[PDB]
Amino acid sequence: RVRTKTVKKSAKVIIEKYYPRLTLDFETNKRVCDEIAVISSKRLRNKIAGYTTHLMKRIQRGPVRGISFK
Amino acid sequence: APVKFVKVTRVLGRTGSRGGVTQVRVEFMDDTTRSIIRNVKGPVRENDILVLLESEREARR
Amino acid sequence: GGVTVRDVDAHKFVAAYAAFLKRQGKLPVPGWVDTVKTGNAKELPPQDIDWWYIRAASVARHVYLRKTVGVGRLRKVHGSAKNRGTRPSHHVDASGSVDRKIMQALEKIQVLEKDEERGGRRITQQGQRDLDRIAQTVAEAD
Amino acid sequence: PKVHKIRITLTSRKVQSLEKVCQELIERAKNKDLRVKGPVRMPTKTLKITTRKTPCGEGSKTWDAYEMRIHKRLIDLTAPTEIVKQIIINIEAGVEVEVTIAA
Amino acid sequence: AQHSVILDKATSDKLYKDVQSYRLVTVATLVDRLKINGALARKCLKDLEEKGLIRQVVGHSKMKIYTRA
Amino acid sequence: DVLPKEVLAEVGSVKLFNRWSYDDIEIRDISLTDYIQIRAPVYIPHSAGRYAVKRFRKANCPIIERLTNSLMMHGRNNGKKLMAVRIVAHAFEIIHLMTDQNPIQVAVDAIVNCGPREDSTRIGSAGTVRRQAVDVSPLRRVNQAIALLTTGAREAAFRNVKTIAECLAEELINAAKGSSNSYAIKKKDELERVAKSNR
Amino acid sequence: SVQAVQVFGKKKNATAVARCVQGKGLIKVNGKPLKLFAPEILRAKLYEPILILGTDKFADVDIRIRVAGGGHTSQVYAVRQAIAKSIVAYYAKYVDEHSKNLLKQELIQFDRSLLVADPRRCEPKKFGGRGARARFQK
RNA sequence: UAAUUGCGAUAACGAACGAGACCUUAACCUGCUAAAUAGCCCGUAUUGCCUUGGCAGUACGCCGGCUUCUUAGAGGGACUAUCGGCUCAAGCCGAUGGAAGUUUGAGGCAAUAACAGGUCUGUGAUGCCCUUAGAUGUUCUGGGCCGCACGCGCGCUACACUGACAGAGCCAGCGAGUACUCCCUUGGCCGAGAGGCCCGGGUAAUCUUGUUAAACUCUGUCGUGCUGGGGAUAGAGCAUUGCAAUUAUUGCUCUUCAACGAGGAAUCCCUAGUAAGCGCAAGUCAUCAGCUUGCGUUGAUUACGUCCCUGCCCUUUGUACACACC
Ligand SMILES: [Mg+2]
Ligand SMILES: [Mg+2]
Ligand SMILES: [Mg+2]
Ligand SMILES: [Mg+2]
Ligand SMILES: [Mg+2]
Ligand SMILES: [Mg+2]
Ligand SMILES: [Mg+2]
Ligand SMILES: [Mg+2]
Ligand SMILES: [Mg+2]
Ligand SMILES: [Mg+2]
Ligand SMILES: [Mg+2]
Ligand SMILES: [Mg+2]
Ligand SMILES: [Mg+2]
Repeated sequence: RVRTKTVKKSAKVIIEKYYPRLTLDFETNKRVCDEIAVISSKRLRNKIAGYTTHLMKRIQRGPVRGISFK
Repeated sequence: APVKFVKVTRVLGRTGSRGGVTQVRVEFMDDTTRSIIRNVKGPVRENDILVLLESEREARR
Repeated sequence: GGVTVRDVDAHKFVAAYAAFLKRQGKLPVPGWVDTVKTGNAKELPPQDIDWWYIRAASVARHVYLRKTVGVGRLRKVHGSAKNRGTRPSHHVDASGSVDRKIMQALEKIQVLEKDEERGGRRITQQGQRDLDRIAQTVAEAD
Repeated sequence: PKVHKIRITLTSRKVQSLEKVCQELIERAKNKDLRVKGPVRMPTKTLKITTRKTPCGEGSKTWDAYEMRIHKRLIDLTAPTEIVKQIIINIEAGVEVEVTIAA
Repeated sequence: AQHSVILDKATSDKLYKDVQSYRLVTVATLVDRLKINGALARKCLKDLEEKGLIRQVVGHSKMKIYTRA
Repeated sequence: DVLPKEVLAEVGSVKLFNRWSYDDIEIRDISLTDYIQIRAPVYIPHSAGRYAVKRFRKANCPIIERLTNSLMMHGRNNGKKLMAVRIVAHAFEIIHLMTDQNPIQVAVDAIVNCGPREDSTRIGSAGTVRRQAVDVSPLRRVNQAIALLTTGAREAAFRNVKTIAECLAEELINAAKGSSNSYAIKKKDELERVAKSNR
Repeated sequence: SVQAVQVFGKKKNATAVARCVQGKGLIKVNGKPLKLFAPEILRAKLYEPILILGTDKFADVDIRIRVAGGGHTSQVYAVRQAIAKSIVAYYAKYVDEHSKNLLKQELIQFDRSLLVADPRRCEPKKFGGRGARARFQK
């Protein structure tokens, strides 16, 4: 169960472009992603939402290299 | 024969030419100080209890 | 309370109905007994001597539960596997004459009648109430 | 003007094209104040053919399974005879239609 | 190996003085020590059943077992 | 009313088998518990379980189920579990009349006694065997005990006037004590003897 | 009006639809009572939802069940599932669920499969089930 | 990590195929849109039994009500989410919840470079060579491809009591079907049996069809004897298909009653509704399945690993090999 570059690369750009609009909740982040992105698969959308909510959990305690937002 | 009872505390890899044998660290469950190394043929979990016919053989490595 | 066919065990009910027809003692027999195979798949005649009478009791029992039945349907209901030798077995149906005449003779006993409106044979007004009466012979026999 | 209780049957291989035909057809009759009965869902009939891949018989033995699916979605209505002619016009490719007065 | 299909006085007496001590009586037991055929064993099984000397534990189309009274 | 009068006798008391209760279990040894499961009673053994998905999931399963499944083998008896349940029930009645103890009382002691405690492992020696006489885990001990008991009954009843109903029954009472004339005991002592030599 | 609820249980290919109607404590399947519809040894697997719960909790309930499809032992597993689902669904709608939650917790603690189905079907393959044909010289 | 899948280190930076994504299918929805070619409740008429007020069936309703079960559309649903323990990170192990937690299960498609792989007997795809009116063209009669001291491979039926035989009980799923001539076939009568005759339904969720299949379950007979286990071999008779049945096309009745007691050296397949057991449908088809492609019923033992054998992928290293350890 390892996420490929398409999932990881797309998660990086979403966080920095729209940081405050989406939060630690997985359910809310699911509805944030499909409005501000063009995804052709429901399963692909689910995986993207799963990774981005994981990234902010560790963001809450100290910043992480490779991530920059305003 | 003075048969002894031992209990498993840790599992240490799988040995043997074909992986059939497994190596475990046992506990004598009557004198808690002593501890040795043995080999077992079947599936083993932690806190399992084994019966030893002789308690002086030990095992390689 | 009242009981019916569904309220009694099938094995003892058909055996009980075989006993009643002994006392009534009126069922036509066309001389086929002791010679027929009762089916192409088989090799030996039935062991029990009064097999013509036990079969009729069971045949009338399921028609009580089914809306329309003919000789063709009963031919394959009583069929079974056949030992073709060293080849794999299959399914073949029972004899036609045995099942046809066991219910043709059952017509004149006033148990079930024809259904020319759509086909097959159905149970009659007084025919069904007769098999209901023998149910109490078994239920309170307990 | 005598009602005849018509019934219309449809057949096609596509699934999306057929569905929107019924969606507009039911609306074409509903706005005209006609009592319409629902679009029943007949079973899909799938038929398949299996054949060996190789044309000579050499090598390993491998087969493939072709497929084909058909849907019906038949519809019926209560209306006079002449009015129904103008209600089934302007149909697209793929869907086949059969008319039955069912008098 | 072969057993006896007929029951004589030499075998009849064996039943009524020994079955009072058996814990189980089955088709196999009669063929084992009484040296009698299985068909006779079943025949011997049912006739003594109504005589009131053994009681049925379980009845089945495959095996039957009886014990003391 | 809705239930037969037979089952009304047991409904008042604690739940149990057709005839026998799982109370008063043996106090004889250790290291064999946690792998024979009797804490959850079952009316009939038959059950469509999920015991073949993980490693030790089948350890939590009634022993009668374990015994019943192993009874049907050798081609003809595949999937015929209904026949197996009948054999076990009838065999349990046979042992009850020859011994006042519970039929499960006999069955449990039969398993715990016919399990080998040492075995020789195959380590290559370029055509020779360096049998090291390794120990045996508790899970394998109960698994191999079941196989020995069932294959003995299957061997005896083959081409014999006896039926498997009591051939299985007579082994369990034999295996309850050190009878040494049973198939399981003959093989168990033989396996332990060869292991001692290769020490 | 009359109090009734419909539940169903499934197996591989055995569907058992049931309707529980406020009655007097009568249970019959396919018309016949519980005395008949099962193999003799398999009749035990029908009574468990009663003994674990008690006959006193079936005081005024009537159940009629129709089942078709599948096999002999598959069908008996479906009907025993409908009995458990019927009693818990009727209790939720018409009486306090303090029984229902106590009914549900106790029923699944003995066996979880009584209320939930097991998903199992077959796999098609081009060699048989899962094994291939014999090889000549490997 | 299932993966050149990622975390990262970096004389490299940025990209293109393959993997993944994706498509079909199997599991969930008492929520939406619905349905007499799919059902239920209800209401009439009507039957039996207790009689109660009941219980079990029948026939009808076409705007009486409804969609749990059946059916196919639009969408929802799993992401490893939450919790605990390792780690800087990517990730891994266990538990709870849940229809579902191996990539959820099983498939389809599938890169660069190659082989003197197979096919001229699939093709009115094709070069060259050959014969072309005593034809290698085409067509009609007859025969052969099946001929049997012997060796080898893919299968079928068995060596029985966990069985055979006799009566009764009684449960599936995927599919197929009528022409310029009858294709699946209900019902009725005759017939030991296989079959025969007369009305009739269905171009098909409408009729055959609930395809009430087999194993299996209950009650009996036989009793360890190659015997009622086993059905090879062979005689006679009665039938169907076709223009034609001998070297028997196949089917039915009576009689004949072989070898074969769990199989040597060797050797193949397989991890959950899976192995094995058993049957059904389709393909070829006037008739003939012991074969193949699919479907359901019953339903386990054992591992959750290692590189010892037979092989595969990456790196360091040696070479007198390059047709490359044959
Ligand atoms: Mg076979
Ligand atoms: Mg296949
Ligand atoms: Mg299979
Ligand atoms: Mg095969
Ligand atoms: Mg996949
Ligand atoms: Mg040839
Ligand atoms: Mg006509
Ligand atoms: Mg119909
Ligand atoms: Mg013979
Ligand atoms: Mg065919
Ligand atoms: Mg062929
Ligand atoms: Mg060198
Ligand atoms: Mg070099």
